[PDB]
Amino acid sequence: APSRNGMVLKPHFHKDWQRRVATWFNQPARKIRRRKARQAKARRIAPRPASGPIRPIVRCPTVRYHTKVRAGRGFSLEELRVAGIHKKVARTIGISVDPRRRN
Amino acid sequence: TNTKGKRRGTRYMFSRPFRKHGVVPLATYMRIYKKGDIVDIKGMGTVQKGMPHKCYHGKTGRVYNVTQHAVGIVVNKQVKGKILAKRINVRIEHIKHSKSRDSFLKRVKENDQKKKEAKEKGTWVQLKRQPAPPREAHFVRTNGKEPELLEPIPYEF
Amino acid sequence: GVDIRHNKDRKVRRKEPKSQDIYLRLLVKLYRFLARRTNSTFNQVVLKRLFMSRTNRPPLSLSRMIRKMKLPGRENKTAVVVGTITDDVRVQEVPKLKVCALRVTSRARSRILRAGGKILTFDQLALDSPKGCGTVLLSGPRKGREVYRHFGKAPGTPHSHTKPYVRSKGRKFERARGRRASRGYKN
Amino acid sequence: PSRLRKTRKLRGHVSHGHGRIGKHRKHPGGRGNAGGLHHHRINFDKYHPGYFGKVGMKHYHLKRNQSFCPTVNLDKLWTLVSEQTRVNAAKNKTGAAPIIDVVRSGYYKVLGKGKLPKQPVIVKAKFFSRRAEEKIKSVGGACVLVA
RNA sequence: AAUAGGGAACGUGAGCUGGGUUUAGACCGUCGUGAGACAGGUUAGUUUUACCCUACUGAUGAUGUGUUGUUGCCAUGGUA
RNA sequence: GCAGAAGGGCAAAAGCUCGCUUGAUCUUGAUUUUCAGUACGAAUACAGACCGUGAAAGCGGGGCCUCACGAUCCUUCUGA
RNA sequence: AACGAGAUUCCCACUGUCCCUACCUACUAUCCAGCGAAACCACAGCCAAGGGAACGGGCUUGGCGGAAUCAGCGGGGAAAG
RNA sequence: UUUAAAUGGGUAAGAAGCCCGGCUCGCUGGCGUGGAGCCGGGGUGGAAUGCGAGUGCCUAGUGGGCCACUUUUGGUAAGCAGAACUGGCGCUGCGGGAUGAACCGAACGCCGGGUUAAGGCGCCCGAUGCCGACGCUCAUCAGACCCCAGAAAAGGUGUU
RNA sequence: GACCUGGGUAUAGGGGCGAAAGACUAAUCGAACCAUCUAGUAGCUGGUUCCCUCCGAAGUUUCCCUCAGGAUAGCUGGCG
RNA sequence: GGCGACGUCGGCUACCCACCCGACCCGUCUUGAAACACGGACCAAGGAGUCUAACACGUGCGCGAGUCGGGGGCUCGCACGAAAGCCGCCGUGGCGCAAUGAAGGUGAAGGCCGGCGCGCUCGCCGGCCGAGGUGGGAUCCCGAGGCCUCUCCAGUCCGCCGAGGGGCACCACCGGCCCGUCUCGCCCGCCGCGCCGGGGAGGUGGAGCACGAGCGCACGUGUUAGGACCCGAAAGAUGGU
Ligand SMILES: O=C(c1ccc(-n2nnc3cccnc32)cc1)N(c1ncccc1Cl)[C@@H]1CCCNC1
Ligand SMILES: [Mg+2]
Ligand SMILES: [Mg+2]
Ligand SMILES: [Mg+2]
Ligand SMILES: [Mg+2]
Ligand SMILES: [Mg+2]
Repeated sequence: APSRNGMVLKPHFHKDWQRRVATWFNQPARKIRRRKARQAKARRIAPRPASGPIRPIVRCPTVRYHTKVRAGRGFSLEELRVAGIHKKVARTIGISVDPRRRN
Repeated sequence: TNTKGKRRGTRYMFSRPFRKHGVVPLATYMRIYKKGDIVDIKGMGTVQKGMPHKCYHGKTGRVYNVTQHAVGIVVNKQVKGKILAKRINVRIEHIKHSKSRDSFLKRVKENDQKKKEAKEKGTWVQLKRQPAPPREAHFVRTNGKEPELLEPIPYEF
Repeated sequence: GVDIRHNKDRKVRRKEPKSQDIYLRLLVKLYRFLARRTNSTFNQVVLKRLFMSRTNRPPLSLSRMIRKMKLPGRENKTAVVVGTITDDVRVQEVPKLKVCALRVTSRARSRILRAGGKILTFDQLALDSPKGCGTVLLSGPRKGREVYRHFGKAPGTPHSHTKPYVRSKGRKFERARGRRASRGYKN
Repeated sequence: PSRLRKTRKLRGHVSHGHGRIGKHRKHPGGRGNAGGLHHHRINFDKYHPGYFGKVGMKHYHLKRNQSFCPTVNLDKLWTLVSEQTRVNAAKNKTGAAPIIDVVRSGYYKVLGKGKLPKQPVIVKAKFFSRRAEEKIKSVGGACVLVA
């Protein structure tokens, strides 16, 4: 059953897998569902911006990626203090606030 | 089954045949082998230290290495499905020169000086050797006497 | 009856190309008209390289070309290569060599034409030279693939150099007995 | 495509391409990699020497971010920049040398390889091999380390 | 008078009989720690179908001779 | 006679006595033997080290040679 | 001792167990009237010798062969289950 | 076991050679030594006969074999068990052996002509329906074509 | 008479029950039946559906708790 | 050149019959089948090498030191649209371009000239280049010489060209280089003189280098895992009547 020169194989099929299969025959039908969940949410609220609030500037935390810069989670909580805006008007101004963040 | 051993079918072929026992004659050591000298293998039985294998008692090879007491020889041992150029380290006693290349080396050397001898003589000498030709029409003589009649003898026990 | 052969009487080479490429079929019909009428060989070598498969027409790099044309005797000849010319970046300076090939890439044919070369295909070669006189015919490294380094004696016996198939080159993958004498044996 | 394959071609031949004698049954030699030690030994070896046993030290929870050093050797070093500069930084005036930093291209280490051309270079990388920097300090170039 | 030796799927079970062998019950002896074993022994133990073709034994017959009947001959085959 | 089973080998010897002695030591490869031309084992020539012997050339990395032995995992001990 | 649809041997009386079979009756079988299955089935069915997968029905060489059948019959079909 | 056959096995029958001339070397070392190495220069017809050869890839099927001369081992011996060389059936018809896996010929597209092979030529059955040639043999169980399907010791004034 | 018999009730699968035979437990018992896991595994038998054209073998080596099988080489084809 | 109708002339099909010769019944295991080896009464329809993943190799296509949008996003509220089109400061990411080592780690260029420090086998310097050499190697180039109605005057040519040159792919070899260990050895460097780094020359281990050839997609073949070509048990387990 092993024959001339080839690859040793470990396929993970000894476990019964014909019950836990997940066909994606609806992955178009979810994209046309979650554009309506945006288009009837982009006009639903306001001339407030879509694509969420203003997100911070964040540097990636590993030796692999610390040369590039990522959008993060929220202003740490002294940027609200240095720029001089109260911490619980900041999320209804439309700025995203991350409470537990260090600087 | 049949005891896959070294030195097995060699009651007769690793022994001095007769009246030739004792120490080896010392001309066997005063031989000069170079990288390329074609040699054959005939293993002696007094010098236990390098004798090749019973596959090689009588197979003619060619030197590729010379050492302080042995000679590396490459030979052709027939295996089942093919042959193999195999290389063997044989001691100096277990071989000897091969006289199978004398009657090429002399007949090229009387085809060099015999080529240029006919070159300044002006001919087409045909130095290439030919196989044994059929008997050209000879001519016999029955000088005086006449052929002796013979006939089969009668049966006796 | 006749003999006891095991048959090689059917030759096995290519005679018509297995690609349904209608443009290569307009270059077979050009050259096998010129192969049997040239009374020479350069067509009959080009005519069988248009038959060959995708593997046996390897991608000739640019820098193999401009090295084999710097020999004494190739100074203004027009290099012909059956196969694709891809540019290298390891060389810096490209002369104004003139080539003639199927499918030079987009970046290579910039770098040939900007330095003042000329590229061709095999239809403005015939008009220039039906004999194909004054050319060097090139081919890439057909044994350059990673397939050919799997091929050798067997990846187990002495002096292997055969790169045995593993699913990941790393530790505890084919490195325990068969590779070192402290565990098991060494090949 | 069921036309082109073999089970149309072999439809009518009784044993269907698996012998009258072995008569291919279900699993004659054990399922999968069965018997790599015993009866498929000659096939598990010669074709996979090294397959059986420990070889190294454990490193529990290795993180694939700290062995991260993508490597340029110098023959790919001029093609990180626009070629409009390496002709421009080769104008005979002075040592007008441009920076070429690999760490804004995705590389951390400059390995050695021969045949660098004759322009003066300064290279920002985190790691240099000692063959590589003497391939830069021989073209009148410098080697500025940074991280 | 003689109590000759033999063969025919060790002739012969849809001919029979079951006495022994050779299932399951049981007893004894010897062997085995034991379950049990024993060409050692004993007792108790379901024997299926022919209506198919052939062979055969009988029974009407059949062709050919114009229909039909009476009296006959005998090729052969059996054998005291 | 050569320790032992046979076969081969051996005479200022491979035997028998004598005198020293640790080469039965460290080390990397190549090759031979059964072979699929894998592995263990055994064996062969070498090479680098340290030595022994001999006055010396030399010989000596176990037994005169053909058999005397054993993977992964695990345990143990040693080595920079 | 008694007892036993227990096992074995002998004796008396008895008898178709037998020597050695014969006859008679009833219900079938048999035939007609009516109703009417299954078992099984490559093709089918005469024999001797030969060879053959060593014991055929079919091949070889011989012997030979008449329609369609009924009542039986248990040699064969290495019958059928 | 002194000797030692036949058959068999190895090698060789040229340019990949041969010769001359010169430089490296840590090897060897009385010695421009020895030996390898390299560079340049000189001359192609070197036994027969036949033929196009080389090299890489992937991999199905198979892993129950038997028979024949010849040489052999067990066995009293076998259509027996085990071998060696080569052929053959298996996978393969056809002609012949009456019939048959394997013998003797001979190998196959479909056909018309001609000829032979092994074999046969009383009639089944194509062909001696030849003025075939020479001798032997009579059985009250004649004999009658390799494998092959029935025989010996011994004996005869049966006959040459 | 340690007798036979109707209905009610109790005991349920490694469990019931047995004056003991591995009997009986819904024709099923040296472990009942019904459903699912499950289309359970099978080195083992049975089968495996169109035509032409080309090539066309193997029963041996080595190893295996191997001897009805597989691996490896051998032999084959296709591709170049 | 000849012969001839209202019933004749040719011609056969899945037609019947008669004759001669040939001919044992088919699937199957098997060294061996007609078997006294098994299955097969007949006929219709159903009825058995699939799909998914992974790999390997061959071929085909596109791009090519790179390739790939498979996942999201964009376009109006379109049937065929669950399609197609585009994104690129959507390339994150896969696989490849870089191997070796247990691991810390380290990580692939020599050549030619000249000048030199005892040119001392060690070594130092600038210059030109630049993938090393040997032997084969299709092809291409030079090619002495020849070849046309008369001999001397010249042109593009052609064909046969002896010899010679450059040499693709590849095959064998020699050298080099990178990494792991081992023997021998001397030198240098200073974010600071140390049980510090760096190097050398030999010999081996490596799935390496020596001007890269891969990715994507489709198809075939083969192997494995999945009920895995279809059919088949004695069992085993849970949960119940
Ligand atoms: O009835 C039968 C009977 C007889 C034969 C079969 N067979 N045999 N093979 C057969 C194939 C198909 C059909 N039936 C078949 C079946 C049953 N009995 C019987 N006889 C003897 C032994 C066994 C039994 Cl059961 C009884 C028992 C008591 C006496 N009265 C009769
Ligand atoms: Mg197949
Ligand atoms: Mg099979
Ligand atoms: Mg009468
Ligand atoms: Mg049959
Ligand atoms: Mg249960």
